[PDB]
Amino acid sequence: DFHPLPGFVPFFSTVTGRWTQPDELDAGYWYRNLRRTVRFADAVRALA
Amino acid sequence: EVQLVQSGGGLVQPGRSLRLSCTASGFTFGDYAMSWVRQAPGKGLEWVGFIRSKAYGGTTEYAASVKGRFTISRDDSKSIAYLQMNSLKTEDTAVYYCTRGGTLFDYWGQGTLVTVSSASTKGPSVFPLAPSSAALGCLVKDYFPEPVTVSWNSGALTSGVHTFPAVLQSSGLYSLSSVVTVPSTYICNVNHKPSNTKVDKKVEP
Amino acid sequence: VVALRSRVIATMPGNKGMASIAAPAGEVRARIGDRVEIAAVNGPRSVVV
Amino acid sequence: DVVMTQSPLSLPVTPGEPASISCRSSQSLLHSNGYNYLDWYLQKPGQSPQLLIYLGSNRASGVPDRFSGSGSGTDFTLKISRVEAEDVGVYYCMQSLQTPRLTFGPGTKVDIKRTVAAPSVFIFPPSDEQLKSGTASVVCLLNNFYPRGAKVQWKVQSGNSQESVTEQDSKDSTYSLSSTLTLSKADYEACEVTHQGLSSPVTKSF
Repeated sequence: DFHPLPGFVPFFSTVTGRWTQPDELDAGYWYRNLRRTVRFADAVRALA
Repeated sequence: EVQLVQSGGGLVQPGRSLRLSCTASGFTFGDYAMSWVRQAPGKGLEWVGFIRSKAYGGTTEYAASVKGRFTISRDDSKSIAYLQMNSLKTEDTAVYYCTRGGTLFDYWGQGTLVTVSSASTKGPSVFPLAPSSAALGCLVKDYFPEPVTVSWNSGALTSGVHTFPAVLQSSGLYSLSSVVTVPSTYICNVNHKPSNTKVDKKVEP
Repeated sequence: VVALRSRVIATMPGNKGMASIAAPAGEVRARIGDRVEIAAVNGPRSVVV
Repeated sequence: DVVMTQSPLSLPVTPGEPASISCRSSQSLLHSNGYNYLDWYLQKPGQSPQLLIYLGSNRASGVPDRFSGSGSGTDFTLKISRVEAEDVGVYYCMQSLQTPRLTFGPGTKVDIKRTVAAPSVFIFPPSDEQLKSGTASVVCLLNNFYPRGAKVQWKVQSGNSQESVTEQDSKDSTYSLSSTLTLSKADYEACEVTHQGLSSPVTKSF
């Protein structure tokens, strides 16, 4: 619906390269989570 | 420690009796003089009356508005205070307080809802609120008793939300209006626990 | 959202399991699509495909 | 006669500032024993009150020593060194010199100090299905105004409107009013506030 809603703590969405995007709100979010690689090497390098 | 916890709340119509008991523990009961105060909803409180200690003996004072109606008794072996309602009328619809002293009300119990209303438990008449062109709301008319919580978007919207207090009309029924102030077609729900009347509403200008 | 996620995982899971291969990070990153796409590249030691 | 005791009402307090509340007495409350006979109480919004000061200056136990007070033979001053978020409620200047103890005073509803806002006057005609249900309730909703010093007028007069104000919130520190004009069937064929937020009356009708 076109009305405001509240949120919660920010997580780090890591699909695109490292953990840089807070969250993708696009309709292809589930698509990129299931198809586009997390590219974890960079993500875990930035984590460490 | 000390606790003057009360008991004896309920829903009555004018002309009958009600029980109010104040539990005393953690001190010698015969040393302090029991008093009782009444708190009208939304405005200031008022001393109902008091009883003097047994060692003093004395008498019992009550307010000028409760002469010949309310009596107070006390006992040490069971250490429970007694405030008695007889011939209740409308003004008695208020939360009463158990106070620990004739002139120094040095301790105060939580308070019990003593409600003397001419209505009985019924279902509410929820009425929406059409904006001019703004804020959107929905009235909750003709509900009894208070027990009602009103959320917007079924508990999803929390910013700018209201539950207006209980409204006292002469019929004994109550009114509530919940409103949200944000430009835009919202969902507001009212749940009356005693009547189980679950009302969902859709509002448009 | 919950209905969407449940539907996506229920209607077609496929037959793709998880495995690890010994390929360099940039070398294995070239595997895109074709049911051979990497699932989690993890340096040049071993990578999730 | 009965002692006239009226503390100055409406003392807003914002966290982190020194405030002071006075009180009045018709004749002296200072007795021959050299001690004053007025008590200080704060009424919790939502549950039971507690004791601040007795003897006019002697503080009670349990409460923190912030609740300081003193006074002259007639003039009294519960002189509160500071206030915080939980230091919001209704102060009662109850004197203890001539029982019976019926009147505690109108009470000082105290709140968080903030700059004067603009009262948002929202006129709301009643729903049409209400008009066929047997009743009618036009509400001139007022939101986000502070302090509460306004009453909703009803022209085209007043007398069928009720008063349903709430308490204060935390993050916004404002108030809202509900003027419910209960109405009947045939008389359905304008609301005003006089709040300090504005100067000129603002007229909007159903």
